[PDB]
Amino acid sequence: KRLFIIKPSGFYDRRFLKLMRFYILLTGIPVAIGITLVNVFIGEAELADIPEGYVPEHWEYFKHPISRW
Amino acid sequence: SGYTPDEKLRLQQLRELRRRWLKDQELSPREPVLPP
Ligand SMILES: CCCCCCCCCCCCCCCCCC(=O)OC[C@H](COP(=O)([O-])OCC(O)COP(=O)([O-])OC[C@@H](COC(=O)CCCCCCCCCCCCCCCCC)OC(=O)CCCCCCCCCCCCCCCCC)OC(=O)CCCCCCCCCCCCCCCCC
Repeated sequence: KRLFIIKPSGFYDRRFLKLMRFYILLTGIPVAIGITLVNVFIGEAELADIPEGYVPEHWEYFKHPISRW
Repeated sequence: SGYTPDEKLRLQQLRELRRRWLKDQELSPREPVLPP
């Protein structure tokens, strides 16, 4: 026969975990999608020689677009 | 040898109370009233 199981309250831990997951995901799903879209459509730069008489900007010495920005 | 009158009487009273408590720990046919 079904008896009652005396446990401490699980409402508050569960609510905390849902809130933490919610906020972390709220801002971290857009970042994951943005990094994917950048990596797929923009991509990294390719190594090239410095053309004659040309002087690159300081950010043009890095290959990843996010690091460059 | 054995219990004293007060010992036996108190064990009987505590026994009745404990059995009522254990009986009332049972769930009714609807207890887990889950919300939608
Ligand atoms: C969580 C809730 C609770 C809380 C928990 C706590 C959470 C705390 C979190 C706190 C916040 C943390 C924030 C940190 C952010 C850090 C971001 C970062 O550093 O990015 C790094 C990095 C960024 O890349 P990059 O260096 O900028 O790019 C370099 C290249 O240019 C790029 O190369 P590419 O452009 O050529 O590649 C293409 C592109 C895209 O690639 C593709 O599209 C294609 C991929 C290949 C697919 C091929 C098959 C698919 C198609 C086949 C079927 C269709 C075709 C066939 C159909 C017809 C069939 C007939 O690649 C990607 O975009 C990869 C995805 C990147 C996602 C990054 C996400 C970071 C999120 C940051 C915030 C964190 C939020 C957490 C929650 C987020 C939600 C999860 O991303 C990764 O590291 C991804 C890791 C991949 C790992 C591969 C697997 C390796 C496993 C080996 C080890 C394990 C072995 C076993 C271990 C032992 C076991 C026993």
